[PDB]
Amino acid sequence: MEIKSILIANRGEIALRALRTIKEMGKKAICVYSEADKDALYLKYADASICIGKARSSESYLNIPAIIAAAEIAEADAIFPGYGFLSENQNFVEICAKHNIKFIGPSVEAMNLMSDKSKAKQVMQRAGVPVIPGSDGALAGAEAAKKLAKEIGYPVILKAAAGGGGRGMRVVENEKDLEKAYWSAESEAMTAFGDGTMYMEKYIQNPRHIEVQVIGDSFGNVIHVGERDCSMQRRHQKLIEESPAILLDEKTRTRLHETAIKAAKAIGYEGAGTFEFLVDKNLDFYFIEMNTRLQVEHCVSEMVSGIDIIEQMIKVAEGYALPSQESIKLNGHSIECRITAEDSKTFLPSPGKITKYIPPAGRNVRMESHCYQDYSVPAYYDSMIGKLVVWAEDRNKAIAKMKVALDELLISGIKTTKDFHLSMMENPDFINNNYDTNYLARH
Amino acid sequence: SNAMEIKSILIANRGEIALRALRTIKEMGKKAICVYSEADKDALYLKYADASICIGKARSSESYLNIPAIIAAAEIAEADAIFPGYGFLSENQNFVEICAKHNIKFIGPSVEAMNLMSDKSKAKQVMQRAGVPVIPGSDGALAGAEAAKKLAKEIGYPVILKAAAGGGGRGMRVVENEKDLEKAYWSAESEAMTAFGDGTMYMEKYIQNPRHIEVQVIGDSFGNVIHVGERDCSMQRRHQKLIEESPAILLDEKTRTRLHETAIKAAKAIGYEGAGTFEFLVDKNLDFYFIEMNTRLQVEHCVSEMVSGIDIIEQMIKVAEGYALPSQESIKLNGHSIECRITAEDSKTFLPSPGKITKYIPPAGRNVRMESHCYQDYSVPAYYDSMIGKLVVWAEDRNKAIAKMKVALDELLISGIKTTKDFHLSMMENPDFINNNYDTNYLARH
Ligand SMILES: Nc1ncnc2c1ncn2[C@@H]1O[C@H](COP(=O)(O)OP(=O)(O)NP(=O)(O)O)[C@@H](O)[C@H]1O
Ligand SMILES: Nc1ncnc2c1ncn2[C@@H]1O[C@H](COP(=O)(O)OP(=O)(O)NP(=O)(O)O)[C@@H](O)[C@H]1O
Ligand SMILES: C[As](C)(=O)[O-]
Ligand SMILES: C[As](C)(=O)[O-]
Ligand SMILES: [Ca+2]
Ligand SMILES: [Ca+2]
Ligand SMILES: [Ca+2]
Ligand SMILES: [Ca+2]
Repeated sequence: MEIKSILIANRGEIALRALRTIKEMGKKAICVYSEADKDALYLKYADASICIGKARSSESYLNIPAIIAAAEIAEADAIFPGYGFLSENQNFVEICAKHNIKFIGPSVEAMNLMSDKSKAKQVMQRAGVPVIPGSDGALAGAEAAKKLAKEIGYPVILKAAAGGGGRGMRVVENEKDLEKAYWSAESEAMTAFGDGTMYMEKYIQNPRHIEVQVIGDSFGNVIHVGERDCSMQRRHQKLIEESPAILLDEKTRTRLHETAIKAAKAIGYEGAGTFEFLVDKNLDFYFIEMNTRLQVEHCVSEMVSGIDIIEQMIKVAEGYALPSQESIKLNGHSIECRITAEDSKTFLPSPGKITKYIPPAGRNVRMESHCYQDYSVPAYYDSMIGKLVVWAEDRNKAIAKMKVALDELLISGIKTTKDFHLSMMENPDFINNNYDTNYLARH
Repeated sequence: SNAMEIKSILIANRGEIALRALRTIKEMGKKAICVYSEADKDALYLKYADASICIGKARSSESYLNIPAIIAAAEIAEADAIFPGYGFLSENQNFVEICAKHNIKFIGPSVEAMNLMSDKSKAKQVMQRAGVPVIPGSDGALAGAEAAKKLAKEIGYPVILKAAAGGGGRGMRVVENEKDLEKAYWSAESEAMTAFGDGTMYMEKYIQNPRHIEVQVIGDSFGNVIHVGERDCSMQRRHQKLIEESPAILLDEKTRTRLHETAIKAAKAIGYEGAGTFEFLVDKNLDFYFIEMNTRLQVEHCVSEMVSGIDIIEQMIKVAEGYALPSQESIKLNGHSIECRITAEDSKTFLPSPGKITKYIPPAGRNVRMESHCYQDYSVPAYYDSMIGKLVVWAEDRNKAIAKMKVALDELLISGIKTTKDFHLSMMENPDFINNNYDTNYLARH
């Protein structure tokens, strides 16, 4: 069921990333833009570009009728959602199907199983996947939370079932703080996502965050493309990602891959997706959630595996079979550094016009960016400049390679996190892999 | 070996190769020292260097060819080794000996091995004694115009006259008939005198519609020699390379295996240390013949890097420090790689287009390498070297690499000067290229 033309329902670096793969496969790449993004670089490269609305950028790109009408006028027979925006919108996936447009991504059934994080955990217990101890499904309210927290033991973390981007979570150390924390997370979740359902889990001290990339196809096969360590986090936001996660010994790594493949087959998962785990000092691992879409840091997995994940997403959507797991060879080490237009100490946005742009290059350096000299970055809305990705034979060489690349990135007119990443590459804790999700919080 | 450890390297070169060398040197943790003439003060790699020495007056590319200035730069910067790149001093035997005199490691082969292969007519003789096939021709240099006449009849027309000290494609004349021979001999002999100070000519049979295939080798100080596969560089304009690729799909595995073993045998026969390239021509029956060896890194090395996973310059440096190369068995050749040379010349006429680059946006993406030192606002002196950069892609097979080249080329946006981008885009769409029906003369009959 060949796809001939694909509309990219997204913007920024992922639009350009997708465009490149789409055009290499000989398919047509259709782009959309709000009036704010009319200077976007990939608009120059696309087979057609459709203006989909007002520069309330967040808005227009979420305007389902506009995206649909663009697919139809442009005669796209498929939509690639990327990440953010409409990629996890169940209503969009259904609507696409009603217009006989192929959503590249999983079925609504699977997306629905994992969309509420407390239920997702129950679905995983049924599949025999380890989860953090906590509430069994959602909390009835602040008084069920008090009861539960005493049984589990403090500290605990309250989490929004409908939560994302680290919003709607509160770590609670003593019972005397609980009620306040509950209602603070409830309010934030209510306003942010329209759903204030909370669940509770044990708060793991200094966990490593480790995720497994899978892709599933229409025949029930599911492969893994290795695991990524995303522990270097500021305020629960990922700054630096790596594959493989060297913390893991071979045996644990195999357990984790197998666990993730099993979870995917259990829910009928098709397309690209990621299972996130927390790993404690025991090297015990716990499922915390599944992302039902491609993620920002997928490039790290591409450089160790030699797979084009977006190409596989497209082939799976066309009815093709994935390659055998035995053909996937993971090699060497890959690091990604997110370059954003923020001050490297405060992480406060730094919008403005780029007056000089000289991106790094070289063997096994991949700068994923839609930016260029004279481009204006609207940092309030997407401070992302680009992802700097390197690959080497081992971790030390990847770190040395990343530092040379970062040094070669020349950007004027705005501040960037470049200096944050450079000082991280030189930080003995980073070099020695002695850190965790709260490392930045205590430095 | 630990006493032979290199801490600091001076790059006696300019342009894209200075930048390419700089990156590898700094990733290894050694100091990269750059040099520049006054016309190159705006060069991008001078901002990335640990130190930069101005070595003289621009106009004369002489400053890069000024040995005292280069040695003085190395000594003021406390460089313990010099990386020569290609062109310039990379094949200057006197500069090599001078380096050893000042206790500076020259990253490249010994003066002996370089001397053995430097006269192209004598090199063929060395290859024959090593049991390497060569093209029938003169046995050493021709005595002169009359010896050429007699010999061309023996070996049969057409023949090609070649300057023993030749390079760049200068000092060569194809001769199809005896009537043209004498005039051709003198035209080439005098060009060769002007260009090289040596007029020595040799002769070989002119292969019709040849494919140009070369093998990349690296040798170490232990006598180990590895290959990094072979490259097809057949798409030439006036004997100049424009597009290179690896592997050469023209070949079957048995011929590929024989060509690899021949290159390995040749390098051992001459005790070759460092990166080097063996050049062959391949005729209609898939027989191959040595035409020359390049005792240095070449421009198109990146193609072999992408199919093999080897940083060739990194290996060069390890070799200079006394390390052993990896085993042949550990070298895995995979997929397919293509390189397009982007130059500041009109895509139709190939006439230089000097000027300021007012817009520069390079391609990128998975398995795409733009090797370039240019940037927006840079001025390209195309009269002096018109290289903007090399665009190199890799993919799982040839057709996929060609489709990737087209997308990468489409995304290369340059303004203010003309480039060969359109030449390359039209080659990627040319059915003869896709079908692998071309040769060194294809562009000439089109
Ligand atoms: N039970 C836990 N114990 C310790 N740390 C946790 C726990 N749960 C979450 N965290 C931390 O909070 C981060 C994010 O949690 P997560 O469940 O992924 O929420 P989120 O808001 O969906 N994340 P995201 O939308 O992808 O940015 C994790 O990466 C951990 O660093
Ligand atoms: N015997 C031959 N028969 C047919 N073509 C030949 C022959 N010898 C050389 N050529 C052609 O001329 C090109 C260059 O020959 P070469 O001997 O490498 O001279 P050159 O000036 O040293 N090369 P270079 O300096 O590296 O650009 C070859 O690639 C062939 O296209
Ligand atoms: C993005 As959600 C917490 O509704 O799966
Ligand atoms: C001196 As020579 C013909 O080997 O470049
Ligand atoms: Ca999430
Ligand atoms: Ca998460
Ligand atoms: Ca030559
Ligand atoms: Ca040659």
